[PDB]
Amino acid sequence: DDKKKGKFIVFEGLDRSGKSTQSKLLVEYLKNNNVEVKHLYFPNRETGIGQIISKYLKMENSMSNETIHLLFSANRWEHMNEIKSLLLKGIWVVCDRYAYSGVAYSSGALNLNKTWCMNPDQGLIKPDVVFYLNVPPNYAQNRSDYGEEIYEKVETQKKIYETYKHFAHEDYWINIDATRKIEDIHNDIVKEVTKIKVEPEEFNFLWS
Amino acid sequence: DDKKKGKFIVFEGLDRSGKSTQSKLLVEYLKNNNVEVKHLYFPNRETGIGQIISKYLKMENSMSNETIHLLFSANRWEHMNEIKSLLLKGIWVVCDRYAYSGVAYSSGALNLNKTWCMNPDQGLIKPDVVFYLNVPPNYAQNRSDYGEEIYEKVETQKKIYETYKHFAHEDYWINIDATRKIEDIHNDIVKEVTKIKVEPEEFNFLWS
Ligand SMILES: Nc1ncnc2c1ncn2[C@@H]1O[C@H](COP(=O)(O)OP(=O)(O)O)[C@@H](O)[C@H]1O
Ligand SMILES: Nc1ncnc2c1ncn2[C@@H]1O[C@H](COP(=O)(O)OP(=O)(O)O)[C@@H](O)[C@H]1O
Ligand SMILES: Cc1cn([C@H]2C[C@H](N=[N+]=[N-])[C@@H](COP(=O)(O)O)O2)c(=O)[nH]c1=O
Ligand SMILES: Cc1cn([C@H]2C[C@H](N=[N+]=[N-])[C@@H](COP(=O)(O)O)O2)c(=O)[nH]c1=O
Repeated sequence: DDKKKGKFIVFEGLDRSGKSTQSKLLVEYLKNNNVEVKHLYFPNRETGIGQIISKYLKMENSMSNETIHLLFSANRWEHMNEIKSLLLKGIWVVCDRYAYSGVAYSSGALNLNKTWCMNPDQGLIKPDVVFYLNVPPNYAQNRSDYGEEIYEKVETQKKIYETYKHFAHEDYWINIDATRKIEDIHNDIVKEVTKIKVEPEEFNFLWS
Repeated sequence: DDKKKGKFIVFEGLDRSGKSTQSKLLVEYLKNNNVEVKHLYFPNRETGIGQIISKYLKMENSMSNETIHLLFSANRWEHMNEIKSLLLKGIWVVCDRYAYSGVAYSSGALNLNKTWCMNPDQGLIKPDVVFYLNVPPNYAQNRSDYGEEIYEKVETQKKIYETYKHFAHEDYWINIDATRKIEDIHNDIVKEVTKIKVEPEEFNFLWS
């Protein structure tokens, strides 16, 4: 028996838009209602690949557009095992950033070619739902530690914001106004996650 | 002015089939007839990525099929700059292994999905010609240091040999019997490379 028992939820969004904050809250909420959950995020900067992705973002190095893109996708693929497993077991996975981030950022910030960009992530496990913490490009420039990494320039974030729309109208995509109080965002999130039916199912894969 | 002045030639083939030997010879031959040439090979195991690709082959680590595949492609992309440059300048590039190796090996040894496999290498510079040093899967098991790396098992090489055929009938593909004396292989190679017209041209990209 291999059906998919856990639930896989992804947060997406501009930089400094509260992805962590909201993923932590969703996690603790679920912990509270007795649902085993594992928090992951992407990129995972601890693996070999991650380490390279990391220097790239911190501008400790440079690499061509297509290399870093590929590196990002690879990084997700090295977690498909863990994820299938948790999900097989009934552990929900709350993830922050996934392939959506890949296409969005590469195609927006590095003028890559949307189909080209999706291609390598194609076949990755599809999540049950994506929460897009929607915020205006200039909004987050105020937050905590903005500007400390390669893509954290208003002009660039404006470019990215437009590419996120490439999923904006997709059934699993759930826009969320993220310019509000933390607990307002949190509650919308919960209301939507309760709508969910649990029930073992079959896995689905990007980009269906 | 950006037209492509050098010539780009790729050697392909099973393991221990004399790719190096023949690339060295072609290089020295060209050096002899006053043609600037830069020898490269793939994977390049010196870069960040390379280092990971390396442990993989030496079985010092493991990674999922799709990760290593992606890592291989990425590795080629980090050389598109160097290569375009040499070629722009009129430096010929003799390369040993390219995308053909990628599709061939991943799809054969790791049952990946041919289109999936080609997708990430799509857009890489197309070479002028591929010399496929054709040898039977059991032939090379005798050579120098066979078996010291992950794919060097007759049963696996048999699997790969069949996937190389995925280009076998392509105009740029040039089969070469490689079960012969070194200098016979060398001469066929030269005869074919002389056929070439030099003449600045436009670049072409896989997978056209
Ligand atoms: N709704 C909010 N209102 C005010 N500050 C916030 C809000 N959400 C996040 N922050 C703050 O902004 C910074 C970025 O939040 P974070 O969740 O780390 O963003 P992301 O994970 O999307 O990069 C943090 O210091 C956090 O405390
Ligand atoms: N035509 C040949 N006849 C006999 N031995 C060969 C021939 N070609 C290569 N070898 C030997 O086999 C080994 C593998 O050759 P190499 O060019 O390194 O293969 P590849 O680069 O394709 O892995 C080397 O030790 C080389 O000396
Ligand atoms: C996961 C992923 C992230 N990114 C970018 C988005 C983020 N922008 N910045 N800085 C950065 C990820 O770092 P943070 O998720 O910790 O904010 O990587 C990609 O370009 N492609 C990807 O596939
Ligand atoms: C360039 C490339 C090589 N390979 C394999 C072929 C070779 N098989 N072995 N062992 C190995 C490359 O090492 P050598 O080219 O030095 O023989 O990597 C791939 O699987 N994908 C690739 O994209």
